[PDB]
Amino acid sequence: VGSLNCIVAVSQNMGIGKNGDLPWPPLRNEFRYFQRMTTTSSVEGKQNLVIMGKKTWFSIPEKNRPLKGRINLVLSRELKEPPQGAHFLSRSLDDALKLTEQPELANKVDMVWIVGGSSVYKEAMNHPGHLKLFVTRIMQDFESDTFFPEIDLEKYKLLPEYPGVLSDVQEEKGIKYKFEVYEKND
Ligand SMILES: NC(=O)C1=CN([C@@H]2O[C@H](COP(=O)(O)OP(=O)(O)OC[C@H]3O[C@@H](n4cnc5c(N)ncnc54)[C@H](OP(=O)(O)O)[C@@H]3O)[C@@H](O)[C@H]2O)C=CC1
Ligand SMILES: COc1ccccc1/C(=C/c1coc2nc(N)nc(N)c12)C1CC1
Repeated sequence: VGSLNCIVAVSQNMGIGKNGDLPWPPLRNEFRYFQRMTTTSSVEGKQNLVIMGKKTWFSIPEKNRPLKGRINLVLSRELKEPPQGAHFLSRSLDDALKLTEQPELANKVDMVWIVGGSSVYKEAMNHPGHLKLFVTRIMQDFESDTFFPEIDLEKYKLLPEYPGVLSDVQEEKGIKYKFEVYEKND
């Protein structure tokens, strides 16, 4: 298996969701960037794996489930099998990463992408080893009820450039945002 990564878009007040949707209006090209980053695999004959919590899975409209061209794994202790449209179910992040090493996936998975929500990001961000965060800073406050965990900059280094990531300020629907990549290795 290849690298472990988290990807998120977050407002200035650290918001990532409100009432199971976006705190902000849809940002079409920001979403395109999410699709591109999570779908594109460096390794021939492999797909990337996305790992998400149960609330995040059900926040994807029923017609957009699963995220196409990626292997979709949901984290839940309540569910007894993968939800309709999902491919895998694990009871913990540790278990999901272990699964990625089993016969069924060990040869099929390139990058792994944690795509929410707050508790899955927090566990991933605190997991020892090499990990990158791809963070879109939406540069306005938006009312939220779910928040991105603290990024400890003693460990996470903001990279000065990254291939395939635009470095200038973006704007859609009057909302400015910018892309960042952070890397730790501990
Ligand atoms: N980039 C962005 O702005 C993103 C925004 N979002 C937003 O965030 C919100 C949803 O996120 P959030 O509320 O945090 O919820 P989660 O997706 O993380 O879902 C929480 C549920 O998933 C399960 N879960 C989470 N972590 C684990 C774990 N380690 N092991 C097993 N099960 C786990 C639990 O389910 P159970 O009870 O079944 O055990 C828990 O109740 C929405 O607003 C959505 O729009 C989501 C992703 C990205
Ligand atoms: C309601 O949100 C969606 C609806 C349909 C399909 C995918 C999504 C998702 C989006 C983003 C997750 O991390 C993200 N990170 C970035 N920078 N942007 C995003 N847009 C997501 C998350 C998985 C539920």
